[PDB]
Amino acid sequence: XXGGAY
Amino acid sequence: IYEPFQIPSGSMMPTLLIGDFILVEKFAETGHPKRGDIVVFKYPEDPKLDYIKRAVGLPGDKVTYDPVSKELTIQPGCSSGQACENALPVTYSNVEPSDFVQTFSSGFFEVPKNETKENGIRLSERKETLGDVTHRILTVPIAQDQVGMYYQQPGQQLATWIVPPGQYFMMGDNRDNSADSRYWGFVPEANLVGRATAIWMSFDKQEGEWPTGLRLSRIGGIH
Repeated sequence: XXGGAY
Repeated sequence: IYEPFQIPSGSMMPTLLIGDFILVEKFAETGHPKRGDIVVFKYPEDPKLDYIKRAVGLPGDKVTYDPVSKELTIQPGCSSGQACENALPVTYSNVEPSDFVQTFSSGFFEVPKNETKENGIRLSERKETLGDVTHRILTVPIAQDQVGMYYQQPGQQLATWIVPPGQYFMMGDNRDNSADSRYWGFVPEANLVGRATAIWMSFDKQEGEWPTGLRLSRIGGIH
């Protein structure tokens, strides 16, 4: 996974 | 099942900082969110993006936000808009200097409560209790919401929302630095990805660059 969440 | 996410922006400060790494517990039986839960969801306006905010309003809640005191007001079961049940106990502690300062030119800095930063403003920290679940929020003292930009619900007075069935109202703990439900409306049940339960890694970093160090101290649960 990882990635962002604004 | 879990899923890790990275926190790039400060919309959830102080609860979640930029450089944090969180563990999200998939909602999916597929449980539903609990008032006060930190939820990650698909941004309605652009479902290609995952947003992280706090579920302040559940289906049927009447949400009111006072731009001046910057306090929430919730009244459950206001479904049919009837003279609904008593106001959910929303309690606030005394405003107090937080541990960060916002600078402009854009930027947040963890700074000793006695210092000041040029072109910066000390943010106010304070506790909010949404029923029984307590958490902190930050406020920039020299700012105030421009009700004009607020999303207006058809038939609702400005700064007041009655949450539709299967919908949710989201707000960021960094209250004056959060593009949340106050501006783009509700979030549908289907967009909900899960509940954030913990931080597993944390790098002291300014958004857009690499880390200045570590913050192992932050590994643990959040709420």
